[PDB]
Amino acid sequence: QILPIRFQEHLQLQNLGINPANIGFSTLTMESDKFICIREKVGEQAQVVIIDMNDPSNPIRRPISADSAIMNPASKVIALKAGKTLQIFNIEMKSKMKAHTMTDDVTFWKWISLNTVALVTDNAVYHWSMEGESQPVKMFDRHSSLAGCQIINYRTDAKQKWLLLTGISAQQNRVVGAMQLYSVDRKVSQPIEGHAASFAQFKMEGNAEESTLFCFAVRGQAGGKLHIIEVGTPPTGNQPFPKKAVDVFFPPEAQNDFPVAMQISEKHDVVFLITKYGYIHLYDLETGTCIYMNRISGETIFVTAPHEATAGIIGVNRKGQVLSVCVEEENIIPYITNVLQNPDLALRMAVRNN
Amino acid sequence: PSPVVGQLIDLSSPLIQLS
Repeated sequence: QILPIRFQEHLQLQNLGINPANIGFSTLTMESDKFICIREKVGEQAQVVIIDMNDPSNPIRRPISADSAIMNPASKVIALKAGKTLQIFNIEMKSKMKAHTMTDDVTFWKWISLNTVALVTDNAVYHWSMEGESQPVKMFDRHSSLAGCQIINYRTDAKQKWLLLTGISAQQNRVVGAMQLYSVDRKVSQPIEGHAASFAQFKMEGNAEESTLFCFAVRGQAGGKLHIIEVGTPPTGNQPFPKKAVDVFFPPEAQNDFPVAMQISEKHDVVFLITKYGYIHLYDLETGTCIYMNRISGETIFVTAPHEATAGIIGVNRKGQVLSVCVEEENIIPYITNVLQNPDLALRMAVRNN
Repeated sequence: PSPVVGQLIDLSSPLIQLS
């Protein structure tokens, strides 16, 4: 009866009147655990439905003329775009914050920091800072391998020198993910087959600094795999991070499953991985050991975020459940002693975290 | 404009432990 995680259903979005046809990747955004925005169509003009996660029973509904809407991860500040026209608004103060019109249409965007929305067009990736120039700086041009792909994620490392775009497409009756990992310092990309990814900061024992880790999961033709590779130059005085590559388990009845989401808990150094069919996986960031697996959802959890109050992962499925999984802070070392029988990992979990 | 591509990370795990 001892579980190394803890489960929570925060809210059901059908309780707030959200029709499930607009509960999808194209219409629902969740850039952090504080807000959910949904674009709807009541009448023939559009609406946006903003849900405060600290007051979930009082949503607000404003009319819009935008094709996407993303709330800032920390304030009630909304970014809206209509093709090439981009705008950022303060909701409560009713104040326009900035605006820019592009030359190519922005097909995908996402806040990567408190100040920066990353913009993706059909051939390039831009960073649009709030406190900066008001023109978006071009970061890199998009590789040929990501052409004709549905762009699903963009993530950066903490100091924004390692950038990663992710798209998926259907090749040979399979959802093949194509990633472009870009280094700002050397100005070179690498086309990578991957499905879900995140960067992380990990301090090794015997190290004065942190190492910048790149973590990605993939289901290719050789099965499911999770890689934990250090990117960037290691500082002298620090040992290099030893490269990990472990298997990602899929059951025999789920050969049409693949990873769709990854968040990393920086407090506990734990990789959370969600698959398309609803399975959550927990890996240790240092060794890659699969701690725990369970199917937590019946529908596809299509957008995730960090859940900072519990240092976990929070997500929305297509039914409209807002679900969260985090490490149970009392139970995860009494799970690895008895149920997992890994005593060398369980007390090396204790020094750096507990 | 083409992107310049190369080998940033090694995805291969070695088949021999040379210590």
